[PDB]
Amino acid sequence: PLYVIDKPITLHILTQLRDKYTDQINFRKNLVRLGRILGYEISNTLDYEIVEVETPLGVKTKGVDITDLNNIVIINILRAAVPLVEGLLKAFPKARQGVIGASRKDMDVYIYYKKIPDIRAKVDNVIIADPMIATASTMLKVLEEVVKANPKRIYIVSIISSEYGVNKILSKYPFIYLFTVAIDPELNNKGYILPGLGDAGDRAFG
Amino acid sequence: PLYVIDKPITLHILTQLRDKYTDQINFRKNLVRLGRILGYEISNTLDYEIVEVETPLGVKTKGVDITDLNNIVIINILRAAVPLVEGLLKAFPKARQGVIGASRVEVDGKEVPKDMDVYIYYKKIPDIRAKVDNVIIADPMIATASTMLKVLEEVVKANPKRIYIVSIISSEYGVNKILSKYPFIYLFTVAIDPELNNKGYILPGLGDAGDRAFG
Amino acid sequence: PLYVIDKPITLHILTQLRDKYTDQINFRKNLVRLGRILGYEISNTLDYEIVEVETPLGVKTKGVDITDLNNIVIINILRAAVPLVEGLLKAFPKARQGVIGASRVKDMDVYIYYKKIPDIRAKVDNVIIADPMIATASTMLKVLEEVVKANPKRIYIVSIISSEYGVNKILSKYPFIYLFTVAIDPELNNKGYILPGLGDAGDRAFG
Amino acid sequence: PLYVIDKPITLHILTQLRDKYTDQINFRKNLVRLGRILGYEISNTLDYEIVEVETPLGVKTKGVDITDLNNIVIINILRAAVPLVEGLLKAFPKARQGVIGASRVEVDGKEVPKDMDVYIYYKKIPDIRAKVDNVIIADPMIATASTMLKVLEEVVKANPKRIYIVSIISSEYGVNKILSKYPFIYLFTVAIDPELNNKGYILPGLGDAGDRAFG
Ligand SMILES: Nc1nc2c(ncn2[C@@H]2O[C@H](COP(=O)(O)OP(=O)(O)OP(=O)(O)O)[C@@H](O)[C@H]2O)c(=O)[nH]1
Ligand SMILES: Nc1nc2c(ncn2[C@@H]2O[C@H](COP(=O)(O)OP(=O)(O)OP(=O)(O)O)[C@@H](O)[C@H]2O)c(=O)[nH]1
Ligand SMILES: Nc1nc2c(ncn2[C@@H]2O[C@H](COP(=O)(O)OP(=O)(O)OP(=O)(O)O)[C@@H](O)[C@H]2O)c(=O)[nH]1
Ligand SMILES: Nc1nc2c(ncn2[C@@H]2O[C@H](COP(=O)(O)OP(=O)(O)OP(=O)(O)O)[C@@H](O)[C@H]2O)c(=O)[nH]1
Ligand SMILES: O=P(O)(O)OC[C@H]1O[C@H](OP(=O)(O)OP(=O)(O)O)[C@H](O)[C@@H]1O
Ligand SMILES: O=P(O)(O)OC[C@H]1O[C@H](OP(=O)(O)OP(=O)(O)O)[C@H](O)[C@@H]1O
Ligand SMILES: O=P(O)(O)OC[C@H]1O[C@H](O)[C@H](O)[C@@H]1O
Ligand SMILES: O=P(O)(O)OC[C@H]1O[C@H](O)[C@H](O)[C@@H]1O
Ligand SMILES: O=P(O)(O)OC[C@H]1O[C@H](O)[C@H](O)[C@@H]1O
Ligand SMILES: [Mg+2]
Ligand SMILES: [Mg+2]
Ligand SMILES: [Mg+2]
Ligand SMILES: [Mg+2]
Repeated sequence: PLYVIDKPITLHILTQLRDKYTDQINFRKNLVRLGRILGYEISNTLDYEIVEVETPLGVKTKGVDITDLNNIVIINILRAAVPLVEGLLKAFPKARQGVIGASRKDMDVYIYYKKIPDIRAKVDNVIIADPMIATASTMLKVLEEVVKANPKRIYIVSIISSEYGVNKILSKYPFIYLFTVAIDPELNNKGYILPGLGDAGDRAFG
Repeated sequence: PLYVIDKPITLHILTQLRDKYTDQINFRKNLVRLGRILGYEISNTLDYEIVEVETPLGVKTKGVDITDLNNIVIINILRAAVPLVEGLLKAFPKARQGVIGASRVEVDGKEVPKDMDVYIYYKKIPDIRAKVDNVIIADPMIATASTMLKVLEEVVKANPKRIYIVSIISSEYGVNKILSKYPFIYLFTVAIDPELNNKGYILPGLGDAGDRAFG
Repeated sequence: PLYVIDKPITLHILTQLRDKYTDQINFRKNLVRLGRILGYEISNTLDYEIVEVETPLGVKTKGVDITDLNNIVIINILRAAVPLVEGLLKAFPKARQGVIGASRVKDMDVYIYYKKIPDIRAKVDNVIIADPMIATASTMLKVLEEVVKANPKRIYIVSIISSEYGVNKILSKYPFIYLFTVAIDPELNNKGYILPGLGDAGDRAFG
Repeated sequence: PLYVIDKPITLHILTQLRDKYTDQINFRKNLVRLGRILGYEISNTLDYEIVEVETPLGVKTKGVDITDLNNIVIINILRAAVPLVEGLLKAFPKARQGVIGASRVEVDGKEVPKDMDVYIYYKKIPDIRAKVDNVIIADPMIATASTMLKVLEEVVKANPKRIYIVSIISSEYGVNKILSKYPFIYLFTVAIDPELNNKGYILPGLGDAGDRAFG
């Protein structure tokens, strides 16, 4: 399923990200802000069980507990992802982290580095983060690795994704929960997202 | 209008708050967490205009600018509200802050107090701009609304563009008691507990947020 | 004893606070920043016992545990103090907070408007009284007059700037107190403001 | 020069880090806490300039401005450092983040490792303005300093104004192996553990910071 989070709050931040006038401090900071907000969206979709707690005045009342918050494995795709993940962790403190290294349309992408914790089959909720999904190659390559682990669920957290990508990804993995703030219409020749926001990695790491 | 924010995330934190076993650190911390989350919600209700920015790649594109984020006066109802306001400020760093030291009078009686001797022992509110500012009144719990209504009497006078109320728990009695006397108010809350008890406390409730968070 | 924290880092932030060009966001934010920084300074002065812990290679070694971090009772001198206490809480999360509103009415003394201080454990709690500006030290002394009655294990005072008049009037009446501050300004006018200071902290912070 | 930051506050956090029973969250969180604390310590050694600002009181006063907070490049030695750098950034927001991915060529019981082979699987480092930038290399642990020296190998031909090393724990062997070759480096650390074992692990140490933090 596709989850486009276009509420005023996120669209407001996205705007500042897109604005070529926002410096690296504010750019990185907004990536963090969206990561936490984005993690709160993902939070509401997770499996939870009904519990009972007694209150100070000695009365019992039903409550909620998002159990799966203990079963999260965030996958950091090297670079631009670091800041976004820094937001996600605000919503998934108990999550373990994996990092991946890969690099280059349609051209195949190769994985050159990868240290991922052990994904508990049928239990874990893997969250693969990367601010931008253009052609969707990077993402799909990481996916191969992830599906092998047979996780309970797989989420993809991005800021902007091209239509080409969303469809590319959801067409081969309809069971994947793809979250994003905006879906931009095109990819020029260089494989860039338009309007997009330029190069996230560069705008944040500086 | 009434805004009950009962998404799994907030209901999850509320549970923690209600849990008598939840210690002081965690109690105070969840009040902050909800304040932040509630500010974000309140943020999506604010007036915004569409602007048009230019991306590094040279093109223009429509965006969003919540202009009213520059126009926010938060009212921190002294004590319990401090952790909650800390939360809100994460969503409204351009907000001015008024502090009101209200204090309720205890009354052990037969029924449930309708209104109580609520006198304000403190009140330093910054200048509110008529027909422009969005005043946000914060207080973790609204029981009989005594306190709340008492403050609204002060804020109203300054005719703000609109008034919000941010609470974690609110009794049915109160919600109605406020939306009746001030119908065009934006009341946000995570849960609406059925009834108030013999001593004006909310049931089930989460205990005395004031004591729980400051000790 | 007097603890003047004038390291480059704090003097750097103070400068921004003093600067008339620093807005409500940045002013309030630096009060928070200094609050946690001074909190760490107070931390280094607290009681702590030596403990033993086993490291991941099954090797036991000595370490440190500032348990007194469990016995903190911070007091808000209403308004300007809130942002300051916010940062201190970053260093004393387990602290119980106290709120207290006062006001004036040459060195005109004071009257207590509001006062809610949690129960202080005699010879156990480390009470920390927060208030960014200590001018004629009256507000401060009036609050002390109550805290001292509770015989806490210790008493700290956390401020950003304080006048020499104040530092001396406070440390002369209660010598055992730990007064922390970033700067000690020279004078104060006929009105009672600290010069050059930074203006009305409460107004610069709250707007 | 060597800067051992062993004040009660940092020794208190280190203890928690060493405590094998310190769960992942708390472990990661303390790495952040120390990163920020250690940064404020570094800020205190940076070149500063006296300035003059204006109080609203119309009056004027001399002040401090560590102008060098604009000339900082942090190199996040990959994995272990993420939490550590995450806090240094709390002290150096105007810093550019360089990122090197180092991986040690393990070895098993033999004798005690004197220097190990390092495999570079990633490198994105901004341009270091010669005679201008203060480069800060971060890595929780320094065992044989193999990794460290490997990185210094590049950060040095760039002649930065100054080079800092931020670590939580470093072995005697390492501190000496680094400062003997790069006498003028500013090496910051909370503790200097005595010996290393046959696998090159610090003792007593605190385990594998990367494994503890990334789980
Ligand atoms: N047990 C424990 N958990 C912690 C601690 N600090 C942070 N956490 C958890 O990590 C999450 C994110 O922590 P931070 O990076 O400090 O983020 P934050 O901006 O303070 O977010 P909030 O804590 O929600 O206000 C929190 O929501 C907590 O659930 C700590 O000292 N102990
Ligand atoms: N201009 C400016 N604004 C700041 C600064 N620090 C914080 N703010 C603003 O104040 C809000 C809340 O700041 P913090 O208390 O640091 O909150 P936070 O936990 O860091 O959360 P974030 O919103 O993710 O940064 C931010 O969303 C900013 O809009 C600062 O140094 N400069
Ligand atoms: N048990 C527990 N302790 C917490 C939690 N969040 C914060 N704390 C404690 O409170 C302190 C400060 O918390 P915050 O208000 O989030 O401050 P912060 O800006 O995140 O600062 P640091 O956590 O030190 O990085 C931490 O150092 C913790 O000791 C939490 O979720 N659980
Ligand atoms: N311009 C701008 N600067 C910011 C903002 N938020 C943070 N900063 C800067 O980034 C630094 C660290 O910010 P954060 O990562 O949020 O750190 P923090 O946990 O909030 O800690 P504090 O800065 O003490 O509040 C600060 O020293 C600020 O100079 C923001 O919204 N705008
Ligand atoms: O809707 P109402 O019936 O007026 O009650 C709500 C208020 O009462 C409690 O404060 P209290 O006066 O007990 O002060 P404290 O929280 O600072 O102890 C509570 O924290 C609210 O502030
Ligand atoms: O001082 P040295 O003897 O060179 O060894 C110490 C290094 O080992 C760890 O990284 P590691 O290569 O194990 O990678 P990881 O921490 O990312 O898992 C640590 O982060 C240091 O970089
Ligand atoms: O493979 P694509 O989806 O086309 O592009 C993905 C990468 O390109 C950008 O650097 C993103 O941040 C990812 O790292
Ligand atoms: O009593 P003084 O030390 O002269 O002045 C103290 C108060 O004046 C300022 O508002 C400070 O913030 C304190 O609240
Ligand atoms: O696998 P690595 O991270 O390279 O080495 C792991 C060990 O190194 C650390 O000192 C701890 O003792 C760990 O056991
Ligand atoms: Mg926190
Ligand atoms: Mg109250
Ligand atoms: Mg490592
Ligand atoms: Mg911040």
